[PDB]
Amino acid sequence: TAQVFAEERVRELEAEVAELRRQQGQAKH
Repeated sequence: TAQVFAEERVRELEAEVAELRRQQGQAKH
């Protein structure tokens, strides 16, 4: 289904954004 590979997508996308918070410095409170 469309959301089957989205589930494969999101997990990667998460990594892409979560590494970006790092570059934002103290972006997690």
